[PDB]
Amino acid sequence: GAMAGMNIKDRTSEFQQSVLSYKKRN
Amino acid sequence: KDISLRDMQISAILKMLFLNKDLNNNDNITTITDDIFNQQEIIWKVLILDIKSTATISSVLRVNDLLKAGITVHSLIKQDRSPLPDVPAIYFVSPTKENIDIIVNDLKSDKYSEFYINFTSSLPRNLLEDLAQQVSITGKSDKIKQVYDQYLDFIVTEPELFSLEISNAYLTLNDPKTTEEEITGLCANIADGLFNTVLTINSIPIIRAAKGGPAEIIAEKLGTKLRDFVINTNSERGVLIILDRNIDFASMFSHSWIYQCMVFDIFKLSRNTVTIPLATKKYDIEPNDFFWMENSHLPFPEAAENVEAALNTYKEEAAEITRKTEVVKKLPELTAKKNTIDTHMNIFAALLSQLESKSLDTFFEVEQDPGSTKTRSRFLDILKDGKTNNLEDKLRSFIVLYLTSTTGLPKDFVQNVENYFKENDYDINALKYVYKLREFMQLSNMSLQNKSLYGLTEGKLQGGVGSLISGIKKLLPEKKTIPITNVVDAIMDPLNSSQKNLETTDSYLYIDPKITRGSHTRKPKRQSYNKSLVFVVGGGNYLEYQNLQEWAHSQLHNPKKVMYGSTAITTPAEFLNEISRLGASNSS
Repeated sequence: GAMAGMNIKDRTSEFQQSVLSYKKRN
Repeated sequence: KDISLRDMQISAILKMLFLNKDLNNNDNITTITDDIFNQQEIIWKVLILDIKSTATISSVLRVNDLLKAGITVHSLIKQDRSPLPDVPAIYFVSPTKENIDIIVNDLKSDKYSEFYINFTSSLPRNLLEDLAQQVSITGKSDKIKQVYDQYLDFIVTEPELFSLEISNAYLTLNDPKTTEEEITGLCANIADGLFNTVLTINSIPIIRAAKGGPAEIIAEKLGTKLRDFVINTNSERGVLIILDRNIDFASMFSHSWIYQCMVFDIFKLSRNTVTIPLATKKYDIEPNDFFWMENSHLPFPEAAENVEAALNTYKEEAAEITRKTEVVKKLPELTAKKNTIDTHMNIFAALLSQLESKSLDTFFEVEQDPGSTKTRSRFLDILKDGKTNNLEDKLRSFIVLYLTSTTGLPKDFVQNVENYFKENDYDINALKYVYKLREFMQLSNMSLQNKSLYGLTEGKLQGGVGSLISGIKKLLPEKKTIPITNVVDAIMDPLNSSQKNLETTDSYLYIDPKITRGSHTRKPKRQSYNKSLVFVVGGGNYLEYQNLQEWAHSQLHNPKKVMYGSTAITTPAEFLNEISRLGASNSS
């Protein structure tokens, strides 16, 4: 896109923040 | 110093092998110097690929490149892989339930000290949550250092040739059987492939596509994808031309004299791996093949010549070094250089063998005239000197003629020639469907305006011939533009284009992802463009690729970069099947 791709490519935080919600529930 | 599409993918791939390093910071180099590699001091890592992703890497990188990047070992996700608890791991795998599960299993198993999950295309929330939930109940979520959607879902064959590896698309898309759902799904994937390419380019192009068929659907699909991408960011330029393979079938069968095409044609050349004839020797045209990147776009003769000029300057180069002076050899540079030469050296040789053993220079002429009996005769004339290693080419040169004809083509040929096959018994299930495609080849050829402009081998070192290079060198016709080159030309360089080509492409769906709805329309506007991405939905060829590059590499006064690609780079032979399958199916 315009060096904004680096943004769309990294999903680590999104991931971790999910791992987290799944921990709080289970 | 201009970067090719392949260089861009190799760079993205390399950046990933460095734990997506340099990301979130500064640096504009392209292929890391060693003194800098020593600046961060890198450590060995395991690299896990999967069937599809290995096909993507092995196309642009050699094993030596991997080590040089810090990759010790590489293995498929599905193999039984022996543990390396203290070594890092970079997974570059497809976004699949199957793979994710295995990452979770390896994560638990403690197969590696860390995990760098990198997805080939893009992981869906659907599966992100999945992988997350599983990992959550592990006391090891901490070991997954990063998960990235890499958007590298395509193969880059030559410097500017790419494929979505979606075989048999023309069939799937035109088979009456095919669901109205299968089609939408297919288009959706192609739309993604493109998107994957576009993001690699790091340029949001203007989409231009022929209306009416698949190309449009895909265009509007990709339009919407790119539109959201621009939005979910904040709240010259490039062009992407999406065409339907219907624009020019003649080229899917044609014969050519340029080195690549022949190799691609006569020696099923796939994944930088020529296959010369059950007998089968295999030569690898490794990217950056000193000779190849110099004589690919060249006609057989020059190429054959340039080879013997190199084997000649090699014998010299090596003589000056002969004064001073997987196996560590005395002089790698020299051995490696001679060996690339040894490759082409007999590709040309084995090529001639193939040329003569089936008199190929004939079909090439039968197709350079499409007109009066002058050519009409030369054809039956050629199928009169019967053989067998012609059978396929026969049908092809015929189809070319039947399609480019520019005038009926006597009910005679269709009968007489049709006979020559049904009697020699070589299923002509194809010539059923082919005859329909004629009305298309005729409409766009009328709608456009073509502009123009072994020891025996070590033998031909004269700068002339061997009694066979003479005929081919004289038979060098008008490398006139092809239908695709015209459409690209008019779009990339409006001001210097024929009125016909401008008017024809003028009817092409125009869409800009940076704007919202457009206006009442997306009223097509002409602009010049430096770079363009050209995608044919339903089939790609070296013939069209070759054309497009020669056209681009001859543009003085505003040079152009043209990246070509299709759902799959089909072979005259393979495409010849797809067609006949439709003639078979389009009756029962």
